[PDB]
Amino acid sequence: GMYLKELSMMPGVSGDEGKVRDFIKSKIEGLVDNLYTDVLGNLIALKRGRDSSKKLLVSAHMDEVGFVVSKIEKDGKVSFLPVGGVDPRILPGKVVQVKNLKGVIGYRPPRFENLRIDFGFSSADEAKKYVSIGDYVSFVSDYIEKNGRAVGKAFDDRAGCSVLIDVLESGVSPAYDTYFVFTVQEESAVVVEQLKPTCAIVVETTTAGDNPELEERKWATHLGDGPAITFYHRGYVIPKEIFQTIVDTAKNNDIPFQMKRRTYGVPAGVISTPARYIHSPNSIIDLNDYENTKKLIKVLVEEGKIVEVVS
Repeated sequence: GMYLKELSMMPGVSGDEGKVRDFIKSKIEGLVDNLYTDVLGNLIALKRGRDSSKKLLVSAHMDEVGFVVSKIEKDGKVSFLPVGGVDPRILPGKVVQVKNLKGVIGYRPPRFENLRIDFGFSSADEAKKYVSIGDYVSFVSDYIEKNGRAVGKAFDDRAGCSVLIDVLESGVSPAYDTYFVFTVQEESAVVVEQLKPTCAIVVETTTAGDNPELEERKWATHLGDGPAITFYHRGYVIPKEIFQTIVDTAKNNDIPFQMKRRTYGVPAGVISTPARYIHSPNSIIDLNDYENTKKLIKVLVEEGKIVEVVS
């Protein structure tokens, strides 16, 4: 079926994506022709196509924002440093976890040095039996799904990963050798140099409502309006040919889509599932949008027009 619930809830902070990688592997092993972990930790799955003369690369990121244990205090509390972009102002009272041990961020009895995680210890010695400097701390969150909307954490980009797994579970017959890549944060010139793709499709999640006080509820990427097709990304060379192929594929397959509105070295396209923040770490996705994203990726893969337009 779908594993968004497990993907979302599972811990996999940048630099510590092992459990997420192991999970994805267990779900796609018998669905792909080849599957391996490259030297940086990226999971590379191959689905050979009718034509092996060209390669399509489709990718999603496994990592999420989090923290790292920087110090264990003599009273059992732990200090931490951010891993990714985190506003310390909203952290007090947040539940987090370190190696399956739940804790809560609070002030020490707008900085990280002023925050402490309380797991319930009284001494540094007690804390050490469960915790250590360098361990990864992730947010704790539930995943609830009702009336077509789902709420949980790390939808950016665990929804993208889930989309790829679902395309594979649905049984896909690619036009060209297609690599499904699940990436990690490294310490991409590598993945492209090793696979030499003709072109790439990056599957992301784009989240609106970042700033509640100055949020844009009308001129933004919206829940329910379909996957967003990026026109300009600055990080990826998105030629007109690719942009238009994606749009035409959508229109000819009756797949709703919207333009991307935000407040590798090879030709690429970017497709995003819309998300909206509710109470960070959590955000919301619309399941119809998710399904349309999956539909669009599957058609792009089976037709191969996206590969043919740049070669």
